[PDB]
Parts: sequence; structure tokens; C-alpha cells
Amino acid sequence: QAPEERCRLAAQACIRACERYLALCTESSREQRQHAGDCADLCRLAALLLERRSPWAPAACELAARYALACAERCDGDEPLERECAGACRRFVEACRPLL
Amino acid sequence: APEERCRLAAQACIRACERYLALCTESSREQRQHAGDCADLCRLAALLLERRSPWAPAACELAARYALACAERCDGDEPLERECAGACRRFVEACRPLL
Repeated sequence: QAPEERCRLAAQACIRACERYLALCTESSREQRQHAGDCADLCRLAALLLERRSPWAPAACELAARYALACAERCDGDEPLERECAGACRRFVEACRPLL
Repeated sequence: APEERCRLAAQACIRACERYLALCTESSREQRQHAGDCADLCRLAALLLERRSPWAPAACELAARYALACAERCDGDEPLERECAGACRRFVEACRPLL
């Protein structure tokens, strides 16, 4: 229930949706796959520092949130694999607010 | 290529930090946090450099700033302490051309 945990949980969700997206979406472009792929790895970093309750986690969360919304913008779509990703990214960005 | 040089230095920094937090026996809690976080930061940067991502520089700037912080607190006279800081600063300087 703690803000770090809620943010870590959201990061995990962003990771799944992102990896599923670039793995399953057959209509994605290079640009979109680069956005979803980098967003997955960035959220990985954030979740890892959130878990260890690192004093540097917020700095990593800021960067991840910055590109997570950029991914939500480029990957959003009406298709399930597209909205799940974009949504998870939005939710993660939202969870970072209290930690900044 | 400057990216390859930077990724290569990031890889070495990851190696150094890990050997430190795993083998050093004099490290404090804060030094372990610094070394571990620096390892993860350089990891993320290495991944973006591998795929030649346009977001690699932003990630390198973040790893660099904390990599040098890890070198400032972890440096020592023991081989693993000195290699950790040297590897960190080497990664940083290799980031310059990308930042």
C-alpha cells in the first residue's frame, strides 16, 4: 500500500504490457517497438531501485516516467495490445507523482 | 564508434561494481547501495547502447552522474575498491561524447 510499492507494482505492469506489445503486435513500427522496448527496460530499472528503497529511485522514476508517457503517446491505439500498453504506461507515470 | 566505447566501459563498470559488493568485506551499507545502484544504472544504459536507442544518451547522463558518485564513496586502497572507482570514472568519461 506504500507509495514505493504501488509504483513498483505499476512498473511491473508497464513491463508486461510493453513486452507483450512489441512481441505480439503485428502492426507496430520500428519507432513504436523502440519506445515499448526501452520503456520496459526503464521500468525494470525503476522497479529494481523502488524495491531496494534506494535514495536514488526517484531520479530513476523521473526518467522512466518521462519516456513511459512518450511510449503511451506513440503506442496508444484502439487495439487491446495497444491500449493495454499505453494504459499501463499512463498508470505507471501516475504512480510516480507522489515520489517526486 | 563512441557508443561502442561507452557500452564497453559500462560493461566493465558493471563488472567492477558487482565484484566489489560481492567480494569486498569492508563495504558499508551506503557503499553497497551506491555500487549496486550504479551497476543497475549502467546495465540499463548498456541495453540502450546495444540497441543503439535514441534514448541512450538520456540514460547515460543518469548513470554517469551516479557512477561518479559511486566512485567518490567507494574508492579505496584495496584492489576491488580502486577498480570500482576507476571503472566508474572510466565509464563517465566515455559518456562525455554522448551526453
